[PDB]
Amino acid sequence: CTAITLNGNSNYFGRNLDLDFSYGEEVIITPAEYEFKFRKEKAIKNHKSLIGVGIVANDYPLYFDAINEDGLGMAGLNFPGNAYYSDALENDKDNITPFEFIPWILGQCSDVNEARNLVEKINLINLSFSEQLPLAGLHWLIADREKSIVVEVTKSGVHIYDNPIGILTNNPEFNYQMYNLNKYRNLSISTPQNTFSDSVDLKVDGTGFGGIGLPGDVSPESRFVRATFSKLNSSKGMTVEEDITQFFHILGTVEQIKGVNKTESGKEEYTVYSNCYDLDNKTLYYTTYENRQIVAVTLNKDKDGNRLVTYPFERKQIINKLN
Amino acid sequence: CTAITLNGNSNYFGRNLDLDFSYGEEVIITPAEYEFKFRKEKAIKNHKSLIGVGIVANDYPLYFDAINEDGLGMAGLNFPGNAYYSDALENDKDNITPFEFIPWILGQCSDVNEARNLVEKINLINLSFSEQLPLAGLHWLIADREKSIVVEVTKSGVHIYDNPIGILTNNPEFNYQMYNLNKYRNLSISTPQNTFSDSVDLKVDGTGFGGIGLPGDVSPESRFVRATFSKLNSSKGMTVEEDITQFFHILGTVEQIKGVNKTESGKEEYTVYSNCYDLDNKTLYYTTYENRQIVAVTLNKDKDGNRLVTYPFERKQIINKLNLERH
Ligand SMILES: C[C@H](CCC(=O)NCC(=O)O)[C@H]1CC[C@H]2[C@@H]3[C@H](O)C[C@@H]4C[C@H](O)CC[C@]4(C)[C@H]3C[C@H](O)[C@]12C
Ligand SMILES: C[C@H](CCC(=O)NCC(=O)O)[C@H]1CC[C@H]2[C@@H]3[C@H](O)C[C@@H]4C[C@H](O)CC[C@]4(C)[C@H]3C[C@H](O)[C@]12C
Ligand SMILES: C[C@H](CCC(=O)O)[C@H]1CC[C@H]2[C@@H]3[C@H](O)C[C@@H]4C[C@H](O)CC[C@]4(C)[C@H]3C[C@H](O)[C@]12C
Repeated sequence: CTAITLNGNSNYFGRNLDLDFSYGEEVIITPAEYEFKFRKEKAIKNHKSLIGVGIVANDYPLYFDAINEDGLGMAGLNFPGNAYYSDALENDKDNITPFEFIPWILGQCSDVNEARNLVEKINLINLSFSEQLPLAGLHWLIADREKSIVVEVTKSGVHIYDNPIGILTNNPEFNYQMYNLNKYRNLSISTPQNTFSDSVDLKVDGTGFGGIGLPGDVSPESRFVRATFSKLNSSKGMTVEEDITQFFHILGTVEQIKGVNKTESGKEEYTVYSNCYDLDNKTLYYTTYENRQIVAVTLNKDKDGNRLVTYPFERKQIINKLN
Repeated sequence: CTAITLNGNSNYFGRNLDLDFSYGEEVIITPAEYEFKFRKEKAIKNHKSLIGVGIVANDYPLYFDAINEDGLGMAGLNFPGNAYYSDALENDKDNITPFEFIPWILGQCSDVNEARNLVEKINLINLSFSEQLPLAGLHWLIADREKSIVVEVTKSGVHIYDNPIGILTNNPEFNYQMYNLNKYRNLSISTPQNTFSDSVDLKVDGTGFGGIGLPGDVSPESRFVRATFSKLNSSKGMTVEEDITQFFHILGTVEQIKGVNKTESGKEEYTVYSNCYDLDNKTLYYTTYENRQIVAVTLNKDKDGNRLVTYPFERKQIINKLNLERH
């Protein structure tokens, strides 16, 4: 997985979902008055309305990622081994399951400051959704229009990091991911000077020599570095459309194609979908592995009602045939 | 630039065009009876029909890349400094300009073997199209459904290489690009075993460790290696449509986004367009930097037309909007 933010004409947030199969994920809109029930806390009957991507099981929206009506985003990314969920409930904490974590935060908080304050009081508890959908290790990027934070709950406790670059992938932990960037300081967007030695006439026969050293594989660390370099140096767009276009190009730099990353089961890991949320305009844009054309759906300020509203992903290549 | 081939349910050929501006590119169909004029040779009034991408200037199709009615393709890629075009005309060879080279080959040749025999005997001459559109050094990938060759005309002469992998970018010369792959034999699609040392317990905390060492920058050598690794290992598709989808994913691994590659002029080099020709079905599919939706145009047999048929590129993001906003 790779999740990024982007600040331009509007403000954006989104992710690649990398996996060896599709869950049958879809757009899910949770209306303000859909009752959020929690396994160990009091139900929230009236909350901020959400739009996001995930599956519906037992009439409950299991979000992979989502934004709310205030333009606060949240995405769960794989964090295998490092994620620790506690078996013990705490009287002085809000005892919340990892699958309830997106509704808990996005239902109640309008920005990152309010998200941080609420995450500070949390205890992520080890209870699965069902026997069919057991818990997996996750960590979270939470982002609004100004900034973002990373939430990683491990054996040592609940860690919240300011994310200065708006990038997140998978393992290792976030301080290791940020430290890993330091050795790439010498990378450049331009042709560098010959600092190797002035006593040899080193020739440049092509553009893009500045980037030499940037890792190209699809391991989580290499994708963290490549996404950071691509995002931070990406050119500013003139419009919101140019920003969204540029956003999908940035996610395309760390996309996983079928064939290059075979898992232990022998299945091919690939970028199942890519999405971009316009946070100021409350609009989800997305693409799938099977369809390059961007699909858009706006969360409109309507008192929607009671029930989950879904728009299924269409996994067929929509080609404009000119004949 | 990166040009690749792919063999799946059908057989494919295509490229990324990497540049710091757009020429106003368009689909150009040249019918069989469009008279190809040549600066230093006799005009050809009847030939094979082409479909490809480029610009029209003075009613002449200036192809960036194209295919013909037999599914033979040809693409010109940037080859700065290494290309040598002759300043002298030969009395016993066809004196053809670089901008005439795609029509010269694709107009007359049905497969790679015929293209090679014609390329062997050519004299590429140092003549510009016009003052507005001067020559720049190129090298070519020529591909059919079976195989592909690389043409590099340098000071040492006309060099034709069998391309065993169906990959081409820019400098260096092709033997250097192919030799450069040898150091990456250790790369893998799966989590490798700890051969570093069994005296230390090295942990794997994520997928994709096998690829570590694959270069990720947009220099021509790094794109040559990354495109080769991505193309050769890419999964087989069930249908032709899945192959095309997969083809655009392969070109996307070596795409240049605006901002990461600042040229000498200070402008940003970017993938202006990507295309995929279905060679068996003679159909051009393409995308642009500004538009993610694939656009398709088929070459139809039309043995009597003598005028170029053109479809300009849409440089606007065509989004499938499910509902309207309230602004
Ligand atoms: C060749 C065409 C003119 C004929 C034509 O329009 N053919 C395509 C068609 O008919 O669709 C012209 C029109 C605009 C020109 C471009 C613009 O002036 C901008 C820019 C100016 C530079 O001096 C040289 C490169 C170029 C991209 C120009 C190259 C070329 O000089 C262009 C692209
Ligand atoms: C993307 C590169 C850019 C090459 C360049 O100018 N490099 C200078 C450099 O790197 O120093 C190539 C690929 C196909 C080329 C075009 C095609 O061959 C068709 C046509 C051929 C004419 O001889 C010159 C103009 C042009 C439009 C060419 C302009 C330009 O030549 C193109 C678009
Ligand atoms: C597996 C996948 C990505 C990581 C990877 O490559 O393993 C992760 C990221 C978000 C996850 C899903 C979301 O967190 C929503 C659900 C949460 C439930 O606790 C498990 C099922 C559930 C439906 C998850 C399945 C799976 O673990 C997802 C889809």
